[PDB]
Amino acid sequence: TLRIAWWGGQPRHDYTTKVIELYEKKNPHVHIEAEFANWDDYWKKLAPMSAAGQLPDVIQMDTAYLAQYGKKNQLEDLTPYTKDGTIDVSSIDENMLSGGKIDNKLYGFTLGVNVLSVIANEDLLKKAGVSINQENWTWEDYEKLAYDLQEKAGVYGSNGMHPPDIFFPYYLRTKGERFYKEDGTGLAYQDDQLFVDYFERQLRLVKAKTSPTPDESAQIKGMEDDFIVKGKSAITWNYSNQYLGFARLTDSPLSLYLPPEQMQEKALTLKPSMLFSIPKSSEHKKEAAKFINFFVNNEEANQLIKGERGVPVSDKVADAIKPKLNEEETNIVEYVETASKNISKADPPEPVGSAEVIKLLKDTSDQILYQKVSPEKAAKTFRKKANEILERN
Ligand SMILES: C[C@@H]1O[C@@H](O)[C@H](O[C@H]2OC(C(=O)O)=C[C@H](O)[C@H]2O)[C@H](O)[C@H]1O[C@@H]1O[C@H](CO)[C@H](O)[C@H](O)[C@H]1O
Repeated sequence: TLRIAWWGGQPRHDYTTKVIELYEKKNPHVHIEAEFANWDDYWKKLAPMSAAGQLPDVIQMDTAYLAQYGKKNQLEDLTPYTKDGTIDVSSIDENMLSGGKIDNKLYGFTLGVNVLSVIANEDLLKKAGVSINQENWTWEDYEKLAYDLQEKAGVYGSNGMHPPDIFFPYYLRTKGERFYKEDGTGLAYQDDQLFVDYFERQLRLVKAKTSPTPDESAQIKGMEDDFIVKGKSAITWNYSNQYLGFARLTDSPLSLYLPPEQMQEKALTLKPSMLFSIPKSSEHKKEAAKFINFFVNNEEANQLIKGERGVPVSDKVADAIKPKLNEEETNIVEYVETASKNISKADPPEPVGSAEVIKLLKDTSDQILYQKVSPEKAAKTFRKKANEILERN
């Protein structure tokens, strides 16, 4: 019994089932049991599963949790499988796979590459009479756009920039700063005004009713109820590949735009979108590795995936599936190519303590948006606690 688990929304679950069925057709001795959840529920269910020694054989993994699992003896080093050809890396440049490495070991195999984007509903932009001039626009331009969208189109100008552990670090990079120290022992940025400026802007957007309160965001059941899909927001902040799921769930014309203020500091990164990992507890490690190889290198399988989990890490596969892509699937490839004319290498995997820092920043953001703590005070409390968490590693 080969257990395979991932996070995502309905569009991802639909074709992943077909990829699994295709693997079983080609390998009829294999019976796969699939397990899936949305992002939040996925990590919540995975943690006590790992404590019980019951992780699935193939785990969809994120860089933000790679060290949390890999430095706590949960994950198998995949390097033997790349060395003996079980997972073929001949068409994968090793620089893409390094997003799954912790020090010397390969704890996750990168499945794709993506780039942060501002995704917009073109019909709602037109309703408000507004446009995005993506090459050069500023955070101030974005805030004005969000007010224009609420005042003139009656919709949000932000989906919430959720979660803060993605978009506050993006803001830091637009200002030439960094969230984590390279050694992982504390926060890199030293000027609390950066935190204050970011969360003051979030508070203004919420108070102007152009961005959701935490209680509204918590109501979102699954991807079909996300703001961009229901038309409650004209704007959503997501990775390039996530455009595809949205485009399959709404008829509205959606576009990918470069986020504000990426130009000067090359704030965007070519990020490992997600990974597959194998737990040390697995009784089917070789079969799990063979499934990973199939997922990344099989062209037929990738004609079902169509970049929904990121641009394929195999250049051979990524170019071979381009003729199969339709307009919306091609829009993502075009966006990544455009962003890549001014982009940075991804930062290494997040340090141990990332999982606790993520929740700390979400909790702190909630308190700011409910006006229970000022951004000035929260900057200080966040730094103190984040550094207490990180100094353990
Ligand atoms: C922007 C959010 O970043 C991460 O919290 C997480 O991204 C991971 O998943 C995916 C993916 O599922 O394709 C790509 C990234 O490379 C991963 O690190 C979230 O999934 C991601 O976006 C969330 O998307 C949902 C979509 O319904 C909501 O819009 C939610 O508010 C976003 O946080």
